[PDB]
Amino acid sequence: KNMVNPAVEPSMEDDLFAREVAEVKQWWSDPRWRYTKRPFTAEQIVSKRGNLKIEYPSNAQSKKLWKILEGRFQKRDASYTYGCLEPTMVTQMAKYLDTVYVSGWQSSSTASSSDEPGPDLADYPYTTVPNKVSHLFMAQLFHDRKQRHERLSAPKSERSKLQNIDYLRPIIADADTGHGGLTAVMKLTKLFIEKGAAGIHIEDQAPGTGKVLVPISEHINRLVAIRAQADIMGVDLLAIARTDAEAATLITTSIDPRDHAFILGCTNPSLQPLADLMNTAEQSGKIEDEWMAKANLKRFDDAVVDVINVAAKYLQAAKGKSNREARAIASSLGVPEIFFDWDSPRTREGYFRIKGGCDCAINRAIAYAPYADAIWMESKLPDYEQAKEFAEGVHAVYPEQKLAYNLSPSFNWKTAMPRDEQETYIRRLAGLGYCWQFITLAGLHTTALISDRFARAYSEVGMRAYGELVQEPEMELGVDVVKHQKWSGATYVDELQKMVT
Amino acid sequence: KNMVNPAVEPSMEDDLFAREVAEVKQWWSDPRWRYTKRPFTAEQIVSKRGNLKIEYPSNAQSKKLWKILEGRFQKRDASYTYGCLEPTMVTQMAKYLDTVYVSGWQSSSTASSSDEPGPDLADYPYTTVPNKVSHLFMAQLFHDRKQRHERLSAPKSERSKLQNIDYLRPIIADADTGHGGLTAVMKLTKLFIEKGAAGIHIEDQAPGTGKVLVPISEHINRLVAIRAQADIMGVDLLAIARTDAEAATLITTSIDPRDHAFILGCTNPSLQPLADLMNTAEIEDEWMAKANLKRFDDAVVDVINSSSSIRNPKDVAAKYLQAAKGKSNREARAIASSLGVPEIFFDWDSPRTREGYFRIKGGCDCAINRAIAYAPYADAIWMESKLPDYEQAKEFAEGVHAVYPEQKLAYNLSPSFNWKTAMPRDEQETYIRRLAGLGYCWQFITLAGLHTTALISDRFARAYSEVGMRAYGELVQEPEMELGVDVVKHQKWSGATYVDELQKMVT
Amino acid sequence: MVNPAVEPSMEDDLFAREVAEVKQWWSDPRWRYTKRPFTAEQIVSKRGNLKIEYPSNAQSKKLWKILEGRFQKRDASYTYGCLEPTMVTQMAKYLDTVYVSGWQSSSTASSSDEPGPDLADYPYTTVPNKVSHLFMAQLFHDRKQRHERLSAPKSERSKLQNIDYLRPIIADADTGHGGLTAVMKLTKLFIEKGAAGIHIEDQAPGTGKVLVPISEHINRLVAIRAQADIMGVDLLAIARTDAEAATLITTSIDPRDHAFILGCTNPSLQLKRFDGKSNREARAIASSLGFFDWDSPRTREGYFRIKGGCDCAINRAIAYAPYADAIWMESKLPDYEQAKEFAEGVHAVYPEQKLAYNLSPSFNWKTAMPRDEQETYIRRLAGLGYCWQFITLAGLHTTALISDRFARAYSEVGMRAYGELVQEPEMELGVDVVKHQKWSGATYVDELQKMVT
Amino acid sequence: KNMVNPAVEPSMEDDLFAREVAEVKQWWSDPRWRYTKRPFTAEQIVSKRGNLKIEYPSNAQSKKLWKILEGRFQKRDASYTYGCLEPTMVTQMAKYLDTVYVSGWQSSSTASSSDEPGPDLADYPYTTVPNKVSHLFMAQLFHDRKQRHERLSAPKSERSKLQNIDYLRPIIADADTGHGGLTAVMKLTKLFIEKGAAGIHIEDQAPGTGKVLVPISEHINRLVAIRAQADIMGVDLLAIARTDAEAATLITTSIDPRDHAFILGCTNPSLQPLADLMNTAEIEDEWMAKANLKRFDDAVVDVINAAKYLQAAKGKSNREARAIASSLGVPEIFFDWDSPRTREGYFRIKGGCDCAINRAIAYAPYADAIWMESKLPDYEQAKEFAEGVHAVYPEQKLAYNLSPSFNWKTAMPRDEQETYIRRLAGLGYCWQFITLAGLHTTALISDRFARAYSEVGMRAYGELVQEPEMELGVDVVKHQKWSGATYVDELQKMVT
Ligand SMILES: [Mg+2]
Ligand SMILES: [Mg+2]
Ligand SMILES: [Mg+2]
Ligand SMILES: [Mg+2]
Repeated sequence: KNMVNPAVEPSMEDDLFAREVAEVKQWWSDPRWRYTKRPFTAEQIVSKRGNLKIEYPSNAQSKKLWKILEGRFQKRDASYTYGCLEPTMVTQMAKYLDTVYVSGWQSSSTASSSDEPGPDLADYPYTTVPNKVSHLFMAQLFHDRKQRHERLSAPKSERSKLQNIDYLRPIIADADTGHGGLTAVMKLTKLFIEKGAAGIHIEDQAPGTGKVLVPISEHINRLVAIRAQADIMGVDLLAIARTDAEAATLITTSIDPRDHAFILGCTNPSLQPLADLMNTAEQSGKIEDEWMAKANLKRFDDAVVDVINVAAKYLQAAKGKSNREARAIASSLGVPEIFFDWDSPRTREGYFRIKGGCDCAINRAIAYAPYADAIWMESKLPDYEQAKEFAEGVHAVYPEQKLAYNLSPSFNWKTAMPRDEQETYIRRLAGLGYCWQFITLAGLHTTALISDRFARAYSEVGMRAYGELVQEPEMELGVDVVKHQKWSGATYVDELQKMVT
Repeated sequence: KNMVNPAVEPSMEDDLFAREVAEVKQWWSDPRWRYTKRPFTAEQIVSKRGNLKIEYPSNAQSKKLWKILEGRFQKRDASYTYGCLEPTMVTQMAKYLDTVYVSGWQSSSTASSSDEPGPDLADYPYTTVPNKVSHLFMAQLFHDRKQRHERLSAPKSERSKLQNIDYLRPIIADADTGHGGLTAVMKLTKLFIEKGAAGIHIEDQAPGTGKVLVPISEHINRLVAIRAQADIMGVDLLAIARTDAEAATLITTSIDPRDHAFILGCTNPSLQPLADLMNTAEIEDEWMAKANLKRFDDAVVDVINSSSSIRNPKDVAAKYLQAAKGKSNREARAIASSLGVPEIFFDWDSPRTREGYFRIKGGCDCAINRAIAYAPYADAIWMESKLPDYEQAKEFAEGVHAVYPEQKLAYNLSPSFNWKTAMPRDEQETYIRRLAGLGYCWQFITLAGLHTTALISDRFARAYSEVGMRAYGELVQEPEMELGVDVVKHQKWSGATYVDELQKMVT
Repeated sequence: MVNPAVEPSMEDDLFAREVAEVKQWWSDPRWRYTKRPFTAEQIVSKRGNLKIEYPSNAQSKKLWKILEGRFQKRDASYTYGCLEPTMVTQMAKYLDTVYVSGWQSSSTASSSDEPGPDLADYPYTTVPNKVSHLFMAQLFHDRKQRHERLSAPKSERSKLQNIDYLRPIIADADTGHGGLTAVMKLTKLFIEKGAAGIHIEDQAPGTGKVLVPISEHINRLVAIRAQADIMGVDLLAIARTDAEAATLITTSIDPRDHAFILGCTNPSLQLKRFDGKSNREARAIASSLGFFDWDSPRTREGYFRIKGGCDCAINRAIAYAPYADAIWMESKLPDYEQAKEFAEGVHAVYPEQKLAYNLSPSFNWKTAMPRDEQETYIRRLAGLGYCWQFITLAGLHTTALISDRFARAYSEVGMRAYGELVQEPEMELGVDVVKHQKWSGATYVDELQKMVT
Repeated sequence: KNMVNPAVEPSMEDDLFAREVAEVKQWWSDPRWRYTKRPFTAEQIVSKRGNLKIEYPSNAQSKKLWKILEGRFQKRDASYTYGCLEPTMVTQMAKYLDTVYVSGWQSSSTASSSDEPGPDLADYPYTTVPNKVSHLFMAQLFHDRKQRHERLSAPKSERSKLQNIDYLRPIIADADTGHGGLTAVMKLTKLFIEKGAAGIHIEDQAPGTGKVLVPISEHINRLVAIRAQADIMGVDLLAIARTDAEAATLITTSIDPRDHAFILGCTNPSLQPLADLMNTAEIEDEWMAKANLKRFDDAVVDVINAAKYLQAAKGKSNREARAIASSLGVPEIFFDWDSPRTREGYFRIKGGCDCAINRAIAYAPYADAIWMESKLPDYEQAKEFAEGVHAVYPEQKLAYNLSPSFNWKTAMPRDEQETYIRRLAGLGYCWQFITLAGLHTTALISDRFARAYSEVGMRAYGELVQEPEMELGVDVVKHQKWSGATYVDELQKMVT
């Protein structure tokens, strides 16, 4: 029994736990957390920790990101970036952009852990996006080492002629829906932190599925689970809440009364259930359209008003209320019993119909804000006014809440906006409190564009194409990579080699 | 015990082996192998096989590539491609180029299996390059399914308005020096075949090391291990042999008589070994000068022209050269001695480095001797060059073709070259066709993928940092739309419709 | 250098040839119990222009041939969850199938190396990667042994081992790890890594076990088959139902679940089943002949209350059968008569449906049974039609036993423990691993190198 | 231009450098480094570093390991363990053993990163063994967490009925050769540190290749390359030097003077170079006999036929040793090293005890622990090996591989088996390990149980597995709790 020992002596267990809860409570008092709500205590967090404290460089980048985005919000400016594929691209973005985005969409088509690509359905294995974050972070880390060495090796007077690129640009990545239940969310979060992420975003859709939402309660839990995992690991990982309620058409359950005001119901008492009808149509293929119309689906508020045609007094009192207390309000104002069934128009998967929109999205963001360092509302157009509506809507309740914007390529920016305004779109939005903006898929498109250009030219005229469209433009622009050996770290590793010999 | 069974019943083992050995024999009679030397039997091969025979899509692509390269060589045309970084890129390449190249260099800086990058030393883990091959090949396969579906879902009258891309462009990949001994070479070759490589290339350098060479014997075994493993897995993998002898300055050992003509020696009988001196000094370029290093033949001829007499110096010299061409040092020594040439002082041990490497004077003639040595064990050959010299490229081809006239060649359109300062634009354009006439039937820009991606990224982010969203519309989205880039309607391109018709089929 | 991949003039004829081939395939005996809700034409539409053949298919064919002859004789193949290659080379001598456990994987083989209880929150690359691990090892030791046997003279061969290492593998696909697209991606991985058959549960991912409706778990079972078709393989699909012990269900939308959904019966407040008909059809039946509420006792998550048990599980197994090559119902205890009721309930509609059984280690086999009945338990269940049986966690438990046993003894008496507790018994049993170089393939690779030089 | 900035302002670069180089020199003075030669300067090391400082759990386990082995050696005791395979095993070992070993041999047969198995030639991808380290180490961190939670979730008055296992047992693993050049070594060392390793060992073999040695200078370089990598990430990683000299017959080159005493030469002036011969013919064993190969010092004695020679010639560079003879009036000795070279180019060598000791001594200043690969449980040889290195460096930790292949039932009486580890620990062998123990234990139960289960079914699971597991108090028999079910449902409840 020479090698048997306890792992923490029982005479110190209680006394170390105290010492640690005092450190966590004192950590939680830092202004980093002044907008953050934790429905758990330091005691429950520390009692899940083990005896070996791990420190992550993720944390340092979270902090770096937090400093950046606050000066961004306080000055009503914006950091903006785009969706990076791979280390060559990240080394060039670092010269001009202070954040890095890692897209799940680009990852679905370029970076799945199983190599099986496809559309953006978050059906890649969930190591995918974190593994891409590491791919970039380890390349950032490396080029930092390479450059530092080149600088410090030369005389101070001479360093003015050398490049001084900030490669350590903090990374924000897509956690999708969280890839499962709340045990998966914490595990996913754990990978993002182990792999270098400075912040992640998570969205209120259902996984495995118009878009289908989860109840607000389910998404809050997610946001808490992320925070619960960063606490425990001791890190300042930004968490970002995305709502897909603007164009969502379905919801999994009707159990959260915050969601009631938007759930659509059939107002036709003669109609049987849709699912009953669709199944018991046993003989047929490729009728749902008419059950829909003949059911005259409405929000309950609209259904109440339409019966009335008191209305105004109804809307004022009913705002935010469950279905039961909205019926009750109405019939207390002399309104007949309205027929409102929201089971009947359920899909054959069991899902509920919803009418989303900008109002449903403000509701969800405000619900999510105590648990989210930043928010965004996916939208169908790059319309500045809708953006101001949403932002004033959220800032009515929480005027310090940071916001984030997706400058999407799913938009046709020629037929959506004049050139003079494309130029001003980030600056204006920043004025509303969108301190972080990003183009999800630029990496994909830039790459597809020059590969199409060059492979064509190269096919037609050969090595003329490499000189004219690649190697000579590189020179004139001063792109470091044209001197590829020096860029790859050949001089850095040569000095390592000699230091050892 | 009614779950206990043999594997094959002992009464059928000898028979199954005879059938297989027959199949391998018939297979090796295919014209594919008409230039192929196999220093092993079919029985030896089959004895290494198991009871479950596996079939690889790699094989399909190797067969597809072989037929392509055969057509090019005979017409003296060329297939040319470049080093592909990623699936997005590979989907664009597939439109215009019939092959794909996967680079060790690009992989070292963008694709190590450990995510740790660095200069091209082949010190990434050896899963690195095959994993990139699976990366591209699995995307090629997907985009094939997507497009076959969209096409077949439309009626014949409407299919000509639809893209019809060959996404299955065969992949050629870097295997470096094989990453260790012959067993790793076999293990490496096995990963490549499992992940979809049509062909692989391997260099005559020494791993872990002014390039250092391995002896000809050692590199020939690499090339044989490859073939011995493709045989076994029953596939038709192309094995490309690359020699770095044109620029190399060093070699691991002096044991191969085919390298004895290029190995350098000291001709100064007074000097102490360079290693003994360097150790005792705890210069070096100083010892070298006083060492007066030379290939043995030149050392022998310089003795002939310094030795009155020897009354017939030009006739002794000439005769020695013709007789010693391709001979060991020992055999060369005897011949000169048989000719009345005084004993020559020649020490090739004394200039060894502190690592124990021998010096060597490479260059084109050494590269030629190496390629001729590798040729029967290689489906294609190349010689690394220091600049795009057409003439040296022609001297190298003619040297190989003097002995093996039908030996396919490969050329590296290196971006380590300065193409503005090597060649006018009009001659830039003809270069690949010129090289194709000499039988360089496969050509490739190794790092084009890295540089194209670097260039769009440096100029799009700069603009983006400058004029925001106008940059994206100016530089990216509008040009995509004008050029008709399929990726620009990116949901369709990713297969949004293919997967939708997949889940509707199931529900 | 620009070519089209399939000329337009050959597209239709090639599509035609291929649809005819799939139909001639589906007319094979292997598919005589199998319901496909889609056509060959649809399936080919989802294929590309390069056919890939998989070793998986040979193993699926081997497994079918195995279980057919076992079911026809009311016999049984039985195995256990294998952890790891050393173990699989030892199993291969006495057991003809191999099981790969999600439970064992969650605790020892997750792709992220982060362990935890069996909640299927590991990356879905986890279990198919464990199939490859064992399979790649199987194919090796097969090549090693074939060389040794064929290197020797037939006279001396009977004195050599002759193990079937290619023992067909069955693996846990849990719930599918997502919606149907993920199921097909997951199914695609197993077929590529070498699975002979996979199994999949009617639980809900992310979650008193909670159920999915019958229709959702049929789709899982069709997505699987549809991915095997397309890839051209004969993957065996095992449907598992956790109904005997389930208490919740995600939605009420399916009419086949109505017969078991528990409703409230105190009008005062804000539990019993109603009684194969729907509820609207059930009420209409009762008032064609002369109060029931299930939205109230919903959980805070929106789940419906339900009453499981053999009745609920016979309902579900009969729904899945046309879509499944084998059925099993996970039980709380190893109860013969319960196993007789289940088999009888299913065979009363599908006499021919193969069955599977979990000889659970979650059980207490000393308490629940005597040693004589222990020896016959498998044999008896085989009479019922359970043709494939397995101990999920035997691998985990054997490894933990000998490890605790040996690490302890080795800590007390050094190398005496290694000689006494390991080496000496290894030789008395004639364990091939004791000659470790040879076992590892040292002679195989040696001859490989010698053949190259 | 609102997003561009330099990463370190030029005005702070010189100051930050100076302060970090200050931290390294302070760090290098710790007692931990008192035996350690560093052929490079703090300035050279920090010049390779980046701007972002990274802390590794490896470091903590390095420091735990060192503190364990320091005590073992002063006390002339030993830590022992064996080659662990997988997390189920490591949670069981943790109860009774204080270190964990990760084997290349086991990993080649059970854990390659490509899933392609094979005999120990270190020809798997070099991600293989660091990946196994992580496999085990992430398992240790979880069970540590799970058990801390169980214990803290219980009143103090009740904890003594609960387990208290040290799952954070420091891991030592196999770096083989380094898997190539020195850049490969640093990259491989870099992985081990990122993945959890407390220590690693590396060998003087040539990769890709009787055994073939590298020259002494080359392996020293490997060691320095490990330590430099560790000194960049700022970790106390243990570096173990293994020599394979005692059974080695080949070496790659003769360029290193310290190897000269063991390289065999030809003593026959009548013979042509072996390779010259073998080639013309395309007989070796005949040549090897007729060449009469001896190490230089023996061919010199035979010529004399002396004591003053062997006294002066020890560890000298042949060109020196030859002149040593020339000074003592000794005729021209005919020795040729290059003749007996193999067809691959390798030199012949005669290893054995005196070679391993010579190499061990040359490695020690770069090695936190030394060991000589042994094929045989000979106590007397362990003594001679130890006493030799201890003549020069008496405080060198040593390590020892306990043979799994040898027949222990006959090698030694039972009682001497019981004492073997203790007897070696008295020589300085403070860390000891059976490499393949994990493989054999798994192979023993699997054969044993699979047969019984094929024969008597479920009876065999109760009789040979479930009942003994209960009677022994194996925490795994309650598998749900052991997996950490209670730890995770408490996690979830904390959230919701
Ligand atoms: Mg996404
Ligand atoms: Mg390379
Ligand atoms: Mg499971
Ligand atoms: Mg090893």
